[PDB]
Parts: sequence; structure tokens; C-alpha cells
Amino acid sequence: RKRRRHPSG
Amino acid sequence: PLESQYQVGPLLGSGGFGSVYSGIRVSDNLPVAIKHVEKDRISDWGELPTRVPMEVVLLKKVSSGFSGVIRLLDWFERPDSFVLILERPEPVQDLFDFITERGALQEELARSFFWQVLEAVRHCHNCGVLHRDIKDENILIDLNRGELKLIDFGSGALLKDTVYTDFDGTRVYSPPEWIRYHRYHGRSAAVWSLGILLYDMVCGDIPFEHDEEIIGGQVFFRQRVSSECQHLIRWCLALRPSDRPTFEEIQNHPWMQDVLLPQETAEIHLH
Ligand SMILES: Cn1c2c(c3ccc(Cl)cc31)[C@@H](C#N)C1(CCNCC1)NC2=O
Ligand SMILES: [Cl-]
Repeated sequence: RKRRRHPSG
Repeated sequence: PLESQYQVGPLLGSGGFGSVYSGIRVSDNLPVAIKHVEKDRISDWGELPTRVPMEVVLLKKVSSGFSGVIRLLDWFERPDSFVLILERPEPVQDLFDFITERGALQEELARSFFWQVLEAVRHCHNCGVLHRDIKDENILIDLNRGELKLIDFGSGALLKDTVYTDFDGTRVYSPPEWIRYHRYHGRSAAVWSLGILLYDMVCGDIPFEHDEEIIGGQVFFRQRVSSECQHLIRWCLALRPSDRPTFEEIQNHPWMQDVLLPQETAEIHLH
């Protein structure tokens, strides 16, 4: 299962 | 004059905000981070007792010897940007990368980290600052000291007791009342993001990716987690903002008892 960052905004 | 006083090194990160570089203050070789914030992407502006990004106002307000929050050392204005000089721990890893590499954290480690984040956020609130972007990407681990540092005040506001109707933090850490109504109170929204963060620590990723999950009210545990920890998480992630704990109630929760010291944390888990 893919873990990712999430940019702000 | 900026360019004379800091030796610039490698790019450390970039995105919507701008770009941040590794640096050394030439004066005394102090490790710094040099953060370039483009004027075009600055939404909120404040005033120091000139016109600056709100980020600079909030950083000045939380600035202190207390190491739980990043220290702004200096700042410069250029034609099309601001340059922020931040203290840089060495060696350092952000909490996002730490969790990616290590997976789901042992509860003892998660307790130590989460406690330190609580103390950092309480510091901000005591100084009149609401962070609005609490997440693992915005937490640095001083690997030698076992001390965590809250960074990235680029979405923050002055703390107030009335509703916020603006938000530019991270959506997956944002509360259901924001998703549904575009309205939230600062503290209860903060506690929601801390719930997300704690789940992230003990399960190895955040619980929700989609709006429907955020508002749905079910917390599924994908990892083996103690009942006491589940209880705290689910309390922080109460759908109704008034059902969420205060910071005091979080730190008095039975899961939060007998926290490791930062130095013990480094010895047992980081060194
Ligand atoms: C690697 N890095 C970053 C930041 C850092 C701040 C200080 C230090 Cl010593 C390192 C930093 C943030 C910025 N700019 C942010 C800004 C955006 N959200 C994550 C933190 N981006 C980074 O890449
Ligand atoms: Cl930052």
C-alpha cells in the first residue's frame, strides 16, 4: 500500500 | 547582507512554499536552513512592531530557547522573495521519512514523540500561534538528542477563539467540519490533526486519504495497537469537535503515562 507525502494547500 | 553571512550548501527541499537549502553561518559555523519564500505564494501578511509574511510574525512569536519549535535566527527581504534563516539540527531526519523507513513505531517510541509534539503545540498556543499544518513532514528529529522540532509555520495564524473560515494546511490532516462546512475552531482542529499524527506513528501511515473517509467516522486499525492507544486516537478523531479532548486531557490519558526522556529515547531507539 502506497504511502505518500501530501503538499500543503 | 545575506550572501556574505551564510555559506549555501545543497538543496534540502522545495515545493509550493519555495525552496530550502542547507547552510552554515560563516560567523561561527552554526548549521542553518535557508528558506526562500516567493512573494507570489504568500497569502497572509503581518506587521512586526514592516510588512512581512505571516510566517515571520508567527516564528518571531514562538522564538525561544525551547527546542520543540524551530528557531528563526534571521530574515531578509529581496525583490521577489523573503529569505528565512532557521536553526538546523545535525544529524536530522524528518518524521515522514523516519516512519517510511522504520514502519509502524513501537508504542514507547510513539509515546515519546507524541508527547514532545504536544509540548511543542502547547508552546505555540501559549505564544498566541495556531500552527494549522501539524503532520509528520513538518516534524524534525534531532537524532542525537532524541528531540523533536515543529517546523513549517507557512499555513499558521494568530490563535483566536472564534471560527476560522480559511485553511491552506494539509487536507488529509484537516477535520471533518472543515471538509463539510469550511469552518473550524483552532484547538479542536489541532487535536484532530494530532489524532491523525498518532495513528500515523503507530500504524505506519495516516488513516484517511479521501474526504468521505475523513467525514465517515470509522477508524480502522491496520496494525496491532493497544486498546489504550486506540482509545486516545479515536477520542482525538471524534466527529464532533466538542467530543475531542483538550491538550490536558490528552496528556493525562492513561496511554500517555511514563514517557521516556528525550535522551533515553535517543539511546533506546535512535542511536
Ligand atoms: C528538509 N526541510 C524542509 C523544511 C525544513 C526546515 C528546516 C530544516 Cl533543517 C530542514 C527542512 C521546510 C521548509 N522550508 C519544509 C517546508 C514544507 N513542509 C515540510 C518542511 N520542507 C522541507 O523540505
Ligand atoms: Cl519551515
